[PDB]
Formats: sequence, structure tokens, C-alpha cells
Amino acid sequence: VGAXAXVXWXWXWXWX
Amino acid sequence: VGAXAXVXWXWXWXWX
Ligand SMILES: [K+]
Ligand SMILES: [K+]
Repeated sequence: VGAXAXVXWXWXWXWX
Repeated sequence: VGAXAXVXWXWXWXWX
């Protein structure tokens, strides 16, 4: 569900 | 690591 690869959103992990 | 919650590139869950 969405567009890309993994879970959640952005790229990487956590927040900033 | 990265920017945003959950692992990987983009938005949602899975790949495509
Ligand atoms: K961080
Ligand atoms: K992510």
C-alpha cells in the first residue's frame, strides 16, 4: 500500500 | 538513520 519499499514513510528510520 | 518513521524508501508498506 503506497509507493516505494519498506514500511512507514520517508527513507531510513526514526525521525531526523 | 534517515528521515522519517518506519524503514525503507517512500510511503506505505511493501514494494511497488
Ligand atoms: K534520527
Ligand atoms: K522509512
